[PDB]
Amino acid sequence: WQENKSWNAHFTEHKSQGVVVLWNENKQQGFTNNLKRANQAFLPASTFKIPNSLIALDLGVVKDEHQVFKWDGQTRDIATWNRDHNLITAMKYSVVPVYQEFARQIGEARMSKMLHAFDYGNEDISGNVDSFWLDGGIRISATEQISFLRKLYHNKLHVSERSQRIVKQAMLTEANGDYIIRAKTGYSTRIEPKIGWWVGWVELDDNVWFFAMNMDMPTSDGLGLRQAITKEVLKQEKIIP
Amino acid sequence: WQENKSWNAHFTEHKSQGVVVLWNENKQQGFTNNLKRANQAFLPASTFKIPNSLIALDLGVVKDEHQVFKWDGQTRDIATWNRDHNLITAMKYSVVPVYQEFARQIGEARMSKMLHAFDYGNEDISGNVDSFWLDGGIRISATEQISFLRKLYHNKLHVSERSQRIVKQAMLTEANGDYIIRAKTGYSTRIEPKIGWWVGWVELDDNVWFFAMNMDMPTSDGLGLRQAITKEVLKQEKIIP
Ligand SMILES: *C(=O)N1C[C@H](NOS(=O)(=O)O)CC[C@H]1C(=O)NO[C@H]1CCNC1
Ligand SMILES: *C(=O)N1C[C@H](NOS(=O)(=O)O)CC[C@H]1C(=O)NO[C@H]1CCNC1
Ligand SMILES: [Cl-]
Ligand SMILES: [Co+2]
Ligand SMILES: [Co+2]
Ligand SMILES: [Co+2]
Ligand SMILES: [Co+2]
Ligand SMILES: [Co+2]
Repeated sequence: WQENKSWNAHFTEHKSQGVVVLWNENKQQGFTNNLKRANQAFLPASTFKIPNSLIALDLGVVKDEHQVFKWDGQTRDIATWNRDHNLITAMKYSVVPVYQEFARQIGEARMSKMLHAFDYGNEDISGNVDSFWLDGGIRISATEQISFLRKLYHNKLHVSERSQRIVKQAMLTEANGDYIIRAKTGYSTRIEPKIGWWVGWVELDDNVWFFAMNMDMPTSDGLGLRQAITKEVLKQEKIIP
Repeated sequence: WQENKSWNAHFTEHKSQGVVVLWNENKQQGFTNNLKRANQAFLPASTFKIPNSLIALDLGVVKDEHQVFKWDGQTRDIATWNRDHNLITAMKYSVVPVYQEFARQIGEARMSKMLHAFDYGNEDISGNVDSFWLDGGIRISATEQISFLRKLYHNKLHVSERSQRIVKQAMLTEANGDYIIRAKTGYSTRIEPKIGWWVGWVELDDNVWFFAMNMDMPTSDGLGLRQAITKEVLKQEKIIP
């Protein structure tokens, strides 16, 4: 992991603090504005929807990306959560209660064994079965998210090829004639420090660039900056126009 | 299929003639500006890359979307063809010689069986094994394109589920927070009348709209009108913003 402090310009500019980590798959070389924070492990929060999805599909808790998970009737503070969802929309709107129920169905023994198979962060599921990635013992760094995502990208995780392809579909965030981004956002707020994440990758015609970023996120006002700052860095490195 | 001739203004203002066909999946209802032309069958040209891809994957002629098809060294008139490709970039840049190599390896017997299984247009593969879809006997209408694409969407074609998912990934054209388009363009130029195609679908949170369009295309300077006219229709119908 090579250090490039000049990306801090983009954080300073927006009165923010964080790290971006990039990984050039073809050259097998990684870059970050801050080596220490790149390796600092945090609660994954909604970024956990990646592994949680893989596990739920592999075990048949989720049958496919069209199966409907009916709203439980409880109205919650994000409006999009109060309605029926499938896997695609549950990821898009980051619908926690839908993933809490997958987690209960998975159960702590299958969950722990899967997270060891995935080498996922510290591999510790201490806490409630349905919230450990929000306020429990699990921790992962920006560099460990990249390691994990690379395996997903190559269908190398110990779940079916099919589960992996479905999750990569459900990760689709943006695409045009220049690139494809598959990614997941997250916002850790239950346990200090409040931080925002975006992890995933950019597919080009002849390379892929993995990314993982996190940043201080005192309130939800600055969440747009997860993507905006990442993209500023991608632009600076000529990955996207 | 209900006729909506008001879409004609979008062809007219572009000095063009053609058909857009739309199918609302939830409601099981179709719409077109021109019922006759909707049903008129033409050579599929490069839109044939959809079934051809499925067949190549299902038979193992293509191992996966990463397999590299090396440039054969012959300089062709579309510059993006004169380089190595994989399935994703062969579709994106519509690299005919790569697909002609597939057709040759598939062979006429399996090709014909497959197209019968797909109910692909007139199911007639008469002509050269390596170009029947460009100057042979196969013909398919816009509405037949929709029928085929609905199967692919639901994984109901007689090829593996894996093949269908890989082809739907390769069709990815555009994605954002409003919609995902999976589609394939074509331009039939070898046999009159010269026509351009765009076929695929738009995925929304809660519905999918299939589309197939073709239009007269005397020269390559009107090619961007395939997408432009289609999108003006989609926007008039409030399917996309
Ligand atoms: C994930 O980290 N979640 C769920 C939502 N994810 O959105 S995000 O991917 O854009 O970051 C929102 C943040 C976080 C979460 O759980 N927030 O808490 C909920 C509980 C009530 N307030 C919202
Ligand atoms: C498909 O119909 N093809 C291949 C290319 N497709 O691009 S497009 O999908 O945007 O329509 C180009 C058009 C067409 C084709 O075969 N054209 O002819 C070839 C031979 C010489 N000119 C290129
Ligand atoms: Cl996809
Ligand atoms: Co900047
Ligand atoms: Co371990
Ligand atoms: Co340990
Ligand atoms: Co352990
Ligand atoms: Co289905």
